[PDB]
Amino acid sequence: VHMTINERAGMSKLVADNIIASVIKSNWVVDIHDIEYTAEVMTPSEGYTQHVDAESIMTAPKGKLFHLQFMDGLLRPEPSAFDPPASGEDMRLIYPLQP
Amino acid sequence: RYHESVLEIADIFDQADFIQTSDAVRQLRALMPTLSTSQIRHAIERIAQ
Amino acid sequence: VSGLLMVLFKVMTDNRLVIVGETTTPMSNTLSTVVNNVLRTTYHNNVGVN
Amino acid sequence: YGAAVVNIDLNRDFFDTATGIDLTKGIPLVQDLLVPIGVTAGAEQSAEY
Amino acid sequence: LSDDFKQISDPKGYLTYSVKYEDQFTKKDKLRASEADDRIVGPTVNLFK
Repeated sequence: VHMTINERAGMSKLVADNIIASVIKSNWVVDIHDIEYTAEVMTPSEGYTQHVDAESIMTAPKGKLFHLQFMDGLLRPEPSAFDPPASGEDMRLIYPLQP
Repeated sequence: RYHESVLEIADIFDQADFIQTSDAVRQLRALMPTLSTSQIRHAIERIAQ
Repeated sequence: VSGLLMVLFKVMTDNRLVIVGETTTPMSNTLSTVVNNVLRTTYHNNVGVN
Repeated sequence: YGAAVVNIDLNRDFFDTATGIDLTKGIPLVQDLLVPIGVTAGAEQSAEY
Repeated sequence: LSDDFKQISDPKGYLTYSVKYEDQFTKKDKLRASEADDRIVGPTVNLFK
């Protein structure tokens, strides 16, 4: 389904998990609104400096704006022809809709 | 066939020396929470000091 | 019956004026929607049970 | 040669802490202006913008 | 002249609520639901656990 949370206040626990689990194990498209954030782009090299959790994104106070950094990666040299391969990799869990 | 929402900027006068402020001040106003009497008094004091 | 004559007496001689002591003016944003669309501006400090 | 992103914003200098203005984030954040009165302030508020 | 009234601050009340839960179901650990709400709501949620 395509979920749309407006009141992320009285949602409480247990239910806050069934939402954050059905997105992973059933391909649910969820949504939030009261969450306010200040975004700033981040260079490919150096990587991330701060990482938040999917449980805290469901309990954050209504009027407290936290910053969550978004990765760039346009200018990043690709690997050499001879090197070890990979196995079932990265899953990203959040997306801005602004832009 | 329903309405909408716009602004007028008081352009219907064409008399100078009045209406100095424009549209944009209203947009800034309808963004903050509604301030009570004691909050306004506090806000005046803070900017002053 | 004697105990009721004590309740009725206590209410009869009850002189209490109410001076507004303590308050809060909650910032419109934090307490939200269902609890915001119900309180008229400023409440006390000792909101009871309802 | 080899600059990732070159963006524009408010000056870190002209608007300084000598006038309460503070912007580490990219957003002009002031410490106190409009606030809950009876209640204590918050560690972070969207009103601080 | 004629001394009469004696002022309080927070009124009492004649009729009040009283609850009696039993164990095996109760969870006296969690007393939280929000922030500036846990002080506007509960007790009105801690007397109805």
